[PDB]
Amino acid sequence: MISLIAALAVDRVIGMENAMPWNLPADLAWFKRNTLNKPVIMGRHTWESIGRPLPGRKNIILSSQPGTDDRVTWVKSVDEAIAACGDVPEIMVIGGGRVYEQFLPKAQKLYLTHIDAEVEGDTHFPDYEPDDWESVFSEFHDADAQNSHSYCFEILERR
Ligand SMILES: NC(=O)c1ccc[n+]([C@@H]2O[C@H](COP(=O)([O-])OP(=O)(O)OC[C@H]3O[C@@H](n4cnc5c(N)ncnc54)[C@H](OP(=O)(O)O)[C@@H]3O)[C@@H](O)[C@H]2O)c1
Ligand SMILES: Nc1nc(=O)c2nc(CNc3ccc(C(=O)N[C@@H](CCC(=O)O)C(=O)O)cc3)cnc2[nH]1
Ligand SMILES: [Mn+2]
Ligand SMILES: [Mn+2]
Ligand SMILES: [Mn+2]
Ligand SMILES: [Mn+2]
Ligand SMILES: [Mn+2]
Repeated sequence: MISLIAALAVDRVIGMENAMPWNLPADLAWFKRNTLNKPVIMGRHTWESIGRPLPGRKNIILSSQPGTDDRVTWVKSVDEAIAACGDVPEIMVIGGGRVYEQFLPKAQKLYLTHIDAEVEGDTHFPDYEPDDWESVFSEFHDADAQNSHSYCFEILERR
């Protein structure tokens, strides 16, 4: 199956000038927990934003142009990205905006972090149809000394 994982600020903002302005260690821990030992698919802009391979995961990069780093796998289409994952139980799509839009129709599961932060962004998570999805898990956290915003971890499964 195909899953998307993302962290959304107010109004579905996910990025700004190819960066994520906030700093929520608890959410990066959740990201690692839910992606470790799975293949991760990302667009080239997100690969540049991260800046290095994510350890313990097969890193698959979508780009129309030839790859520039053999520590990761480069593919030229959505179907090639899926095939390069091989036979695994769960494929994790980790963005960004343009990649989320292409894989959302194929996804069975969404791992969403809702961050109570106002951010002026240039990239958004796609505007999906709420009736298509059932919330099967939600866990709210107040801000603390390490995490400056409150946040909610939610998992949604396609009905
Ligand atoms: N908060 C979050 O959860 C989260 C997660 C991920 C990213 N982000 C943020 O999202 C932003 C980046 O998102 P973005 O929409 O600008 O870019 P993106 O989706 O990361 O990358 C888009 C690039 O991927 C390649 N691509 C996408 N689909 C393709 C296809 N079907 N075939 C071939 N190549 C394909 C193209 O590369 P080429 O131009 O080389 O062809 C395209 O320019 C950054 O701000 C990042 O920080 C946020
Ligand atoms: N929920 C969620 N939060 C995010 O921050 C996020 N970020 C991306 C894309 N950007 C990034 C940027 C950095 C790292 C990163 O450094 N991850 C480490 C953190 C480990 C830790 O802090 O415990 C990793 O090994 O995964 C991952 C993705 C995609 N989906 C997301 N999904
Ligand atoms: Mn507004
Ligand atoms: Mn296709
Ligand atoms: Mn197969
Ligand atoms: Mn806040
Ligand atoms: Mn749309």
